[PDB]
Amino acid sequence: DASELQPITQKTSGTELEQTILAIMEES
Amino acid sequence: GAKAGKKVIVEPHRHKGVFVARGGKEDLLCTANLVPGESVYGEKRISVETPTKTEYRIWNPFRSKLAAGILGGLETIYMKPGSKVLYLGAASGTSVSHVADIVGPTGAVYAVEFSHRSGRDLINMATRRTNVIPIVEDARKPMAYRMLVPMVDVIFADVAQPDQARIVGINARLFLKQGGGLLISIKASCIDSTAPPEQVFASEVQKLREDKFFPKEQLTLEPYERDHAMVSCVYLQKEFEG
Amino acid sequence: ALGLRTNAPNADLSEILPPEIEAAVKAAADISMGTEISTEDYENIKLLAVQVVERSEYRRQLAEYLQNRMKAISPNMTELIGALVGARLIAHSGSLVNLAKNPGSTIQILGAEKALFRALKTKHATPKYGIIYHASLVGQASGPNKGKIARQLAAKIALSVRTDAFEDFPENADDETRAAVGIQARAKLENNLRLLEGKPLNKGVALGPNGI
Amino acid sequence: AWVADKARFYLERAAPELREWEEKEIFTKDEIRNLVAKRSDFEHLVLAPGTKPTDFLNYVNWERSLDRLRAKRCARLNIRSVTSHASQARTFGIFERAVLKHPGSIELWLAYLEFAAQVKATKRWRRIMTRALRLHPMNASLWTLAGRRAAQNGDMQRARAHFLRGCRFCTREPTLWLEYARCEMDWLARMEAKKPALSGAIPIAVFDVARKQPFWGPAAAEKFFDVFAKFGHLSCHERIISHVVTTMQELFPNHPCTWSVHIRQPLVGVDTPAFPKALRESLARLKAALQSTTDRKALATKMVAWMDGILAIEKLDAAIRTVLEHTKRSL
Amino acid sequence: AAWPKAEDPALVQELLDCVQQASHYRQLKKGANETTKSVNRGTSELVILAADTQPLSIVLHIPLICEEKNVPYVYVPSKVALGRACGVSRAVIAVSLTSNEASDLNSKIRALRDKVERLA
Amino acid sequence: VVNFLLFESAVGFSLFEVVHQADTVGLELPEVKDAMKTLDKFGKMVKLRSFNPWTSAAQGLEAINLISEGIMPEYLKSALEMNLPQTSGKKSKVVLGVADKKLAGEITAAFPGVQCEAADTSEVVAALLRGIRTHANKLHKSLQEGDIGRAQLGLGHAYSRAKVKFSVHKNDNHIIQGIATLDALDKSINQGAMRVREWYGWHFPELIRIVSDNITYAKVVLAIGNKSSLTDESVDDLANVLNQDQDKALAIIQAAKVSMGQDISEVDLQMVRDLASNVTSMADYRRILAESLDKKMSEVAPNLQVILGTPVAARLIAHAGSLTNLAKYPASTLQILPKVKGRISRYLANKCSIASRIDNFSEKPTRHFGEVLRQQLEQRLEWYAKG
RNA sequence: UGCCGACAGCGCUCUGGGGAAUUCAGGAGGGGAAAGCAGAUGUGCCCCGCGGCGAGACUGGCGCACCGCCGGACGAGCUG
Repeated sequence: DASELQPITQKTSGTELEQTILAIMEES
Repeated sequence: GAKAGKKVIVEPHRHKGVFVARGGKEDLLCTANLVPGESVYGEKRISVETPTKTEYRIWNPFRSKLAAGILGGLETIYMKPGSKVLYLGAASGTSVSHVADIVGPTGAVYAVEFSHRSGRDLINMATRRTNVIPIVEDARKPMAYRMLVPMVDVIFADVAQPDQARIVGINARLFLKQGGGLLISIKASCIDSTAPPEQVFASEVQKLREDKFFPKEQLTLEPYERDHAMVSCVYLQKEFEG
Repeated sequence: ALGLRTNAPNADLSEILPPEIEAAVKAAADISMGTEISTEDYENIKLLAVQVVERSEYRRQLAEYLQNRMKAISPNMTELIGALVGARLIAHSGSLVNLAKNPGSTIQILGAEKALFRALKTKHATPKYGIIYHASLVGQASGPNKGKIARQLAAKIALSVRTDAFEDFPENADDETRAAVGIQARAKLENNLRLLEGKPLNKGVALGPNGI
Repeated sequence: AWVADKARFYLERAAPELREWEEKEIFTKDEIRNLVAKRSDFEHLVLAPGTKPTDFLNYVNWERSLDRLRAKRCARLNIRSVTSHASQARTFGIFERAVLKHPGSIELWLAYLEFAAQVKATKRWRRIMTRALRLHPMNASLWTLAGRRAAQNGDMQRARAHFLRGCRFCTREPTLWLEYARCEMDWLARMEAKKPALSGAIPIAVFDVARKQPFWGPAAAEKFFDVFAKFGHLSCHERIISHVVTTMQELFPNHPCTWSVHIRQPLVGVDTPAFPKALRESLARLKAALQSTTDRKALATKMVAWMDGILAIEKLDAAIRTVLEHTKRSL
Repeated sequence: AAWPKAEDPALVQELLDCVQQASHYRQLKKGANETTKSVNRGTSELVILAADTQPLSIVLHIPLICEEKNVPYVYVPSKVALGRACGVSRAVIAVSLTSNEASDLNSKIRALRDKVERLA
Repeated sequence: VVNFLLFESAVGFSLFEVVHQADTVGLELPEVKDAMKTLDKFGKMVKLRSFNPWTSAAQGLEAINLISEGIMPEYLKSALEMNLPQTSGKKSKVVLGVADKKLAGEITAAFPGVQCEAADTSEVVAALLRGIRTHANKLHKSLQEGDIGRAQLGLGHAYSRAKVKFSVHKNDNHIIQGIATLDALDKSINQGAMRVREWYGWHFPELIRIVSDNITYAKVVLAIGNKSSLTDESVDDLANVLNQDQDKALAIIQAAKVSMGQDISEVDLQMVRDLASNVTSMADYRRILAESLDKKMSEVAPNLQVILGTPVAARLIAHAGSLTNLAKYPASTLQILPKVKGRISRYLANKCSIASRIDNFSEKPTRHFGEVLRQQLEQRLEWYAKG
């Protein structure tokens, strides 16, 4: 499905910012 | 010499844009230069007080094989004033400037060169002339200037390389309009330098026909630069433009 | 005023020209392709600009000077035809008494003497005027109108310049009583211009749809 | 072109609901005559080759007001059978051809999104926002509206998806960074209202990456302080305020914005006896910032703007107001 | 700067050998000014350039004109040895040879310029 | 059976989903070729999926550098995320159309579920891409800002200059046009000099009869006021103008005492000094440009500046057109730009030719080879003095 | 390249031949045009059927360059 935006995960992690926030949310 | 100061006359030649200036005991070829008043390389030039902004440049054959072709009277040189032309082998830019003065402002010519400092002269002229786009790269890998060259209509080629046919073939595969056109020039001594030159030319034209080209003119620029040729073909149709 | 195209966005420009031009210059600076230079050269560039702008201001005040002086030399001529105009005339003349020596049609054919003697040598048509074209009052007409006003204008130019160079005045003489001659000429020739222009056109048999 | 036959298709699409409206007494013969003629003229000029999204919006509002007027007359006539669904669908077809025709009119994009958000096409609105956001990757307005309606509906994870992708793309302006920190702290305030999240380290982290963002400006950090200073009624608000203050004090030491935040720092959750004491403390900070060696005109413009805001806040003492007037006039 | 340098393994030696052939056979211009004049008359068949020179800028400008004319050139590593190969009693940094269209020397030159074209 | 494709452009880069894509058998055919040619048969072929413009000129430039290398930036990768459905190819994959082989290989490395397809192999996506660059301006106009011609123009200029290091060693345009300016303003200085000279001499001719150095003539007329207000050593002026006490100022005073010319009106004197101030300012600008050209010529061509001198060497390079032109020129060409004098002329022509090619082909130029060749011409002057 | 031009010949054409206005019937070319009806069904819901993503967990057998392969069946969460 390319019809929407499924949410992000470490596979589709783009930058350092995404890495930091995904680290925080995985800690959550 | 048709020395400096001789009053002459200029008229159009057959081709759209190029001009022929006759006079006295010696005629020659000129183009209205876009960049005004200024010479490039000590080429001679021509001014007419129009009834300031009206200046032409003499075109040496022996320096520029396109000029050799215009003297050899080509069938159709495909480059209207205001046309998109990929040049190839744009070494130091003289002939390239001539094509620039042909196509004028509403045209554009993409000048590709391999080496550097001939590039320096080319890009100097590219600063000056506002319709020629400098590209200095390896011609064999045209995906590098794939960012720069749009689809164009006319392909100039004057490199002296063994894989020249395949060079201009992939450049035809990449940058030539449906029903495209091209002029290339060929030296026997750099394609294969023991054979008879006519046979070498037939080998090269058969190559281009294998590159799906339609060979549609050939001439041999005979009293001007021995055992070369200019060859004119059309990209993927029997007629030229559309 | 613009520094470098580096200094494009922070330069102030509207003092010399309106925007919708001086925004497009900032756009052209941003996506321009002129080559990068040094401030050691931009010093020389800007100082040459200083040269030429002082030169242009010099020409401007020079023209203002010459306007004052033309008002001084010939009130009829400057009130009639233009200060720079009479400046061209005196320039060809050599002196004011020199110009007042010449008859009026010759005044009309000052300057263009190359064309004049071309025509006179080959029995071509003769050229129609001189510096009078770039004079103002002929500017408003059309063709034959332009020619006729040029001739009559020249006659009054002759009269007025002889007036300015030969009418003595008690030196408690105002500029307007000195130039009333030329003002007379200006009014009368303006009415001449409007009448010759408003020559009624030529009527015709107006048809119906049957031509009727 | 082929406009006659394409419009023949679309008017044949429009036929049967109008047949229903004529067998109803809701609209008469001349009215429906006028309607079909207008719709034909509309759809013709719509499908004209030389075209413009303004006239597209004209047809849009025309069909919308049609659905409205027919609903009003139906309610006045006490009819229940007729719906609005075919009108919605033909409106959608108008929009669909509009967006395939012009991929360049963001205003018309937002018009489509507003019409969908009003008429309750949830998943459709999500997918259309998806398409247009792929089409224009350079409007923080679009990114913010996406993440904002997601944060409004409550899908905070999808809000994070939209906002995080927008932060990944748009990197010349800090505006969506401001709004993302805004919605993150607003979600945190929503958590505190329904009362990691106990730490609330996400605005800290987004400031950490903003510190090396390409738009990295001192005034940008000042606006970051301003949006952080909004809604100071939280748990770690003093924590993040201290962090941003020490960060910009470490990086821009003598900046007039750093002095402005050194002035306006302890007024996080002020509005009461705690107001004038912090006012006097910040006034001591302000006098120190005034006497310190910074760009005094810049700092004075900052403080006169913020003090005009303070004067816009009512409910103060006249002596305090007059000494603000004096310290404002003395700049 | 002089990136189309000739490699050692006797390639330079066949070069100097053919230089000896053409120097006897009068198909030769010697010295950089002669090289420029020959290539700007277009008679040049090939030109050899020394790299052992007090500053190399001379045999850097000469490749600009041969690039402007599309005729080959090659960097010998020894101006002294090239001058000795020509038989000058003097070191030469630039030697060019033209075409005479009835020989087998031209076949030799065709081979040599094929070699330098494969070098480039 | 392809799904999407990327496209690289001077204004940006995009991707497109092909719907009713092209025959793979039918590719030599006339009708398929004319269908490819006409826009009216190709918009049904290709639909726009998404578009991405450049942020800055350096950004698109580095993008060109990257793609010419074959490697990619993370923001095009971000577009690939932003328009690609996430997967790996454990059951299903996605076909992407890519031109360059390195580029396609790297995208397949970066994403497991994608089969990127390089057109070098694929005649299919090559033909698609050629239709793309065929109508590459008319699938963008509604969303394209401005145009593509000037974009390609500036971008190609910058890419050429980046790869060639253009501005870091081209300055001769400034050099020769500065020379042209100096000659133009110098002759204009001469004309202003003679004009205001005779023009003030109408009022006072003894200033011509005693005074040469027309710039000093201009200084003394801007300082002179009128004919009657003269004193010798008034304030800070004639001491550094000229000899002040016993040589010149007294002679000027007695010339104004024996003076005979027409007294001038005040506004006319104002005109006179306006002209003289203009003359002095442009002569001052000449000396500024003289120092500037000495500095710039020292910076760009030191060997010529020492072997000939900056004014004449700059004359020669301006008549040449460019330092590259000078280098291109042969020796007798440099002649064109007894017998011993012509022999020396040829010799110096050789030597300045060599100095020219040296300065044109050193990265950051030096001075010492010009110095040693200056010594060579000095000892050659000595050698010809020995005769 | 100026007019004028007899017979004697050749060329076309002949409801004479020009010139201009003007109606119409055709032609051929050039420039511009997003020029795009490949199968056209309102939204929202959940449920079924089926499909992909997808955390995680396994397992079979092979592997004399030994460094790795290839295959099955379960599966939280997401989606059409």
